[PDB]
Amino acid sequence: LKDYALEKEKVKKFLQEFYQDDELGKKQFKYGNQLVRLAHREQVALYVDLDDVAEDDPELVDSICENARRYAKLFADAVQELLPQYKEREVVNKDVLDVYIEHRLMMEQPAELMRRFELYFQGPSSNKPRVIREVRADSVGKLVTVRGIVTRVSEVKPKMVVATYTCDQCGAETYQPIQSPTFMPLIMCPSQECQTNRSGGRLYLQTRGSRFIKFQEMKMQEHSDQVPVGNIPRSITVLVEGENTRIAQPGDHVSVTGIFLPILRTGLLSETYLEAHRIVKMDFYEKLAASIAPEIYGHEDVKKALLLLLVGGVDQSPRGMKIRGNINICLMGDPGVAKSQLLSYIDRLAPRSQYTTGRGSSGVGLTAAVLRTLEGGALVLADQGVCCIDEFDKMAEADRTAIHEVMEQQTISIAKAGILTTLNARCSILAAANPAYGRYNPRRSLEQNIQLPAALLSRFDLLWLIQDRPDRDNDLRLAQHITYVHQHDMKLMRRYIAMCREKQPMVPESLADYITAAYVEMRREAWASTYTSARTLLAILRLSTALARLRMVDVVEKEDVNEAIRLMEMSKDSLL
Amino acid sequence: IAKIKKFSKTRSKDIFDQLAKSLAPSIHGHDYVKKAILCLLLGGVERDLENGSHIRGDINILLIGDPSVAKSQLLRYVLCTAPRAIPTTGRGSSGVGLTAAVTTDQETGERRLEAGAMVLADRGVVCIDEFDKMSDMDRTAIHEVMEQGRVTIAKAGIHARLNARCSVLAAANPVYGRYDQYKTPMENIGLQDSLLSRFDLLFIMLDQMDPEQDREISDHVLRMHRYRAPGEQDGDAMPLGMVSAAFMKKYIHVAKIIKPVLTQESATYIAEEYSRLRSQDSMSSDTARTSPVTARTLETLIRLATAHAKARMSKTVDLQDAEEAVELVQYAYFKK
Ligand SMILES: Nc1ncnc2c1ncn2[C@@H]1O[C@H](COP(=O)(O)OP(=O)(O)NP(=O)(O)O)[C@@H](O)[C@H]1O
Ligand SMILES: [Mg+2]
Ligand SMILES: [Zn+2]
Repeated sequence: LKDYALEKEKVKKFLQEFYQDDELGKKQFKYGNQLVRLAHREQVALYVDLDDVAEDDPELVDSICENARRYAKLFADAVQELLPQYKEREVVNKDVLDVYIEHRLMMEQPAELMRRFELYFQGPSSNKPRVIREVRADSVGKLVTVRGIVTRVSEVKPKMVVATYTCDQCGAETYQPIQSPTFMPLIMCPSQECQTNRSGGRLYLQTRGSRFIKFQEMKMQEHSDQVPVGNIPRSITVLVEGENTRIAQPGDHVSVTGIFLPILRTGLLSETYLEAHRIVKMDFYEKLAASIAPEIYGHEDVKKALLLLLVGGVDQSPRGMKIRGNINICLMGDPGVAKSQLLSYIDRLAPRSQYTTGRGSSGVGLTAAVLRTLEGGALVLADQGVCCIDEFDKMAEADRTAIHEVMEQQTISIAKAGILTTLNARCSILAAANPAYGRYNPRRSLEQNIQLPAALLSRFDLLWLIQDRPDRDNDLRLAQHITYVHQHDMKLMRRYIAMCREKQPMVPESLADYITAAYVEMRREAWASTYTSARTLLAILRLSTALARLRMVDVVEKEDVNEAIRLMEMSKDSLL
Repeated sequence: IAKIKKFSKTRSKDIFDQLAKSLAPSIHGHDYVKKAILCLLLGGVERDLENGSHIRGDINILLIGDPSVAKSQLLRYVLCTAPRAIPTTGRGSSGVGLTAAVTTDQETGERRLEAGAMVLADRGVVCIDEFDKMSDMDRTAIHEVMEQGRVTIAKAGIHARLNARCSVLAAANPVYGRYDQYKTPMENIGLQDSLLSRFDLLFIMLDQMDPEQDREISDHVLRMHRYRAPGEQDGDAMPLGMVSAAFMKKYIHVAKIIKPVLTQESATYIAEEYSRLRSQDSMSSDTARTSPVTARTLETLIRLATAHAKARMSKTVDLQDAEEAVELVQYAYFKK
């Protein structure tokens, strides 16, 4: 084996002499600068990069990659020995734990207690990432790189590093460094005075003196497309500690550098985990309307309705007499009609959204669920956005009541263990439904065709029947497009809706009077020709205010009401 | 390799017709069904779009008919002459058994998933006999698998999207047991119109009692019952416990690599013919058809033409392939 003293001096030489042609080629010696910041307590963790080491000594890099734990300890001791040379300044007292250390120094006048920094390796660029299936037992103890998806994360917990006790009789203190996942505490004083006199003094543990570190537990899983044919995906446990905590999130793609090790017992076969050293994450109105689903011919005003669904209205909030701004709409489709393309286009387009289907498949439902913590739910995962329901007509009573509760309160409840937990569901709803049998029949009402109950079905601001039928030129055009596809700016739109949705336009009393006259005349025609109700008025308000938000204007105007009126009026024509 | 090369190079006859004729020699008749089953064995091809969407390459087939018309035997034959094939019956299986079930490991003590029938058939075929006797709750499980080739599971601490890419071949019997001539196809068939829209082709089979046909059928059956294997002697009984089959397996196995491509003429033909077919369907009525014709018909035509080109090992999809494909679907949809 190597002489680790010689290796220590080599590591010191690297820290003392290396410059990356750094600070725009001024050769300011990056690690020397870092040691100054560390000495003056400006910074806690230090990521040493193995590509830098490779410039001087590739054999050292190879030495590190196998049995990495030795070199972790070695580099940490080297940094502690060199730190006073880069100090020039006295640091202000800022921590109770360090106030105890200061008192200890004042009274005196192990190193692990004082070592307030963290040292980690950034993997060499030679090492391509392995999949969770290729980290076999020949890699125990070696530095590895892995790629996958996060599934679960715990809260941050305090992990014990060194314990500090005080003695009732002799007034001394004792220390106990911790390394294994468990330990056994001290009881009676080992100091010479107490021992020689057998005076029996007891030891009291001090949470004001002992040292703790931030600790968090995580799980990571294989990508589905990487799994070989006819197999179930696997998972690996990752332990996060120190300044690496709170980076990762559930459902997020990550690449992790770490050491692969076996778990300590308390048989010859043992479980393993990955010790993390670094975590890396992987006019305007007509133009925007024409930008929605250009693959689909016609349906000009339906695209504008979906645009305003994405833009939204305003929450009025007059002292609890609430009117909400979220638009909600529903599409009734004939069998096999083009609605799937439009639906998926809005799903793809929207910056925050989710999709589900009403049949109640083997996966998790519309609401959250429990496993052995709470998780999931399409209604939950779309929150500051829009959620889309497919084949709505096949929903169950549980689904209908869940949608009803979301429409009223925009929140849900699921019982973890009998406790009445409750959970945010702030999103807008988009529904897709199909008639009970065959094509829609114009001789019968929409309730008779689609057969959802009228109470919740009438919640939607707009209802559209997507009916279509053969024609030679249109079918030929469609076939030409599909066969052509088989043979051979969203950023601006997102920024536009980002800036324009800052507006919350009001209405003046003149517009309220105008709306009053228009609404009563509309209801007169509605009963003379009924479906009209207060919901209709609030829908008009929502769509007109949404259009006012689409403009860069601080108030609604006559044209906004007129546009909303023709949109709600003409929607009936789709049913006939 | 040389045998398959010289055989395909001959080009004297339509090879696909010879291979289809030679399928399942014991079973007499049913030409179009044999041709469709051969297309299921060869398969289409996948394609992906720059928006992240993709086109399904595998084919699904359904058979409906009277008693004693050899529906079950065709399923038991495909199961023996295809790689990675699985059997299932409607009354004997559960949705959990079809997808995945939680298991307690006795070696480690841990809880983990175990694959069901449709997962094990990944990149293969699954045969469902007696399909009309399933509870609808199981059909809800089958829906996601047949549409998207994936199955979503949320059990034993795992939330996962498993792979279950497979072709479904299914058989059923009509309502009232014997098919009724005085009722429409949609009345005789017991299934929901939503589910019936997922299969690529649906065939109806009937025991038409013509003496002219009974003559050859009965003769063929009786010839089959007098055979004895050459390795067996005159009076023995067994203990309890045209293309050759070997060449057929090898030719199909090589043909599964070719990945042929569309041509402008075939695309033009399919588009024009689909428009013509749509106009004819618009004129026609539900009293004369099994189901409506839509974009799924174009996908079916493309898959079938691709498979026929694949059988030729011609790198192009040709006019001959498109013409064959449209004739097949025309027979399936527009015959009484
Ligand atoms: N054309 C045929 N060629 C060979 N055998 C045939 C033919 N037609 C019927 N059979 C016989 O029919 C018998 C029953 O076959 P089977 O596949 O069960 O029919 P089926 O249509 O599935 N009827 P069922 O299972 O009651 O719905 C077999 O023993 C075959 O020998
Ligand atoms: Mg049978
Ligand atoms: Zn003491």
